Amino acid sequence: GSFVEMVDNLRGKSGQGYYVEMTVGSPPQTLNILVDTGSSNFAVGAAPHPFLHRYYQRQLSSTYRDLRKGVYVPYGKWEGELGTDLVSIPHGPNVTVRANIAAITESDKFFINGSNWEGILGLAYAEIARPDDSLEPFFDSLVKQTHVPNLFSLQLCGAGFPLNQSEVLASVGGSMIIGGIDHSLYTGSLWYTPIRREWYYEVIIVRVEINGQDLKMDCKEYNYDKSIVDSGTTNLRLPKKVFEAAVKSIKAASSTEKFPDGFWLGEQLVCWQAGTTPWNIFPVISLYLMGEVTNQSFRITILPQQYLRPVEDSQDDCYKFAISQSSTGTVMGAVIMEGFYVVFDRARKRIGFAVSACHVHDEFRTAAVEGPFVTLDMEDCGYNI
Ligand SMILES: COc1nc(N2C[C@H]3C(=O)N(C)C(=N)N[C@@]3(c3ccc(F)cc3F)C2)nc(C)c1F
Repeated sequence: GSFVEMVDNLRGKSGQGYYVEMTVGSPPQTLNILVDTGSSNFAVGAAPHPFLHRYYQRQLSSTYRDLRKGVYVPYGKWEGELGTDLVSIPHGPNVTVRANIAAITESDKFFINGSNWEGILGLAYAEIARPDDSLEPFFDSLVKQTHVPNLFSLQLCGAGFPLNQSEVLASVGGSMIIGGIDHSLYTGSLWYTPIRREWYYEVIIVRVEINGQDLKMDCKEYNYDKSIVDSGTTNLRLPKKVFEAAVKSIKAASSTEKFPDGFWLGEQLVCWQAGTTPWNIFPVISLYLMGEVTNQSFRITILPQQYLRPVEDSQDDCYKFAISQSSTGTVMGAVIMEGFYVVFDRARKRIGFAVSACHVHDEFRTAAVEGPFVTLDMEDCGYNI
């Protein structure tokens, strides 16, 4: 329904991540925590680091419990010490839970200078928790210990322009609704895709279009080796072969302007005179997802206002191409999530999408969530082995 206490509780941006305020320990220690649907550990800075202005001080918490076990995570990388403590979300459900916490003591290229977050809240399933699936993730603890419904929803709000150091701290970056769906955060209908398996938030893509033109690849290629929804990734990441076909089609649709190789590789910015970004030359991208009804799919459509990420250069409007290659499957990252209100319905093993009330668009085109479409043999789109 309406969850006013949680609306507008996020800050950040697609390139540095979106974070929520949390408290750990007794008395409570306030920390900003990155919302990550791509991992399943709650891990916080617990020792001085040049990029941290605060960290979890276990010796100052009367409710700290030492699990006497280390955790080593090479992905960047971080190392820590496992323990439990009382955790709350001030702009969240009015509950306090006893949760696992990985106290980060050593790290390399993990913390981002100026991101304003000091830890990560892994919201995915126990299967991918470190060191193993016996370390209960935060959300599992929250549901087990309280009457909070087994569901959360995310509205990540891209500003559509660069935010400087002060503006990003003062700006609302979106909402994380814990235990519900807030109807003010979306327009139109919510469409649901099944969660294929509970590890990452794995989904099945059944068709891809660029300006309505079918990419026409065997649908197994779109999900090779998996397709996931990940708020902790900036870009829309596509499998190598899919990325090559998609970039060729996006280049062909936008061919009235020639961009350098570095732009298409997501490395180099492109700039236009203030207000003149030629949105209309870039195509919309539609991803069709498996529906909840047999032989039915629906589509989510994004604009270049989602896949062109605003960056500072001057008075020019500058962007980086936020679609990149992957060797680990499709990743529907923040730049795709910015177009939609996304419902992680764990209780019903499904993910919902609706057009976000905060998506960036122009007067001629909008993001969309539409259906149904008749789609056959959708289970064949899923990859095995
Ligand atoms: C919290 O614990 C664990 N965390 C991770 N992560 C893997 C990282 C990554 O590559 N992506 C795409 C991701 N989505 N998240 C991460 C992440 C996100 C934003 C960021 F600025 C830094 C990050 F490191 C964090 N992986 C395991 C197994 C963890 F146990």
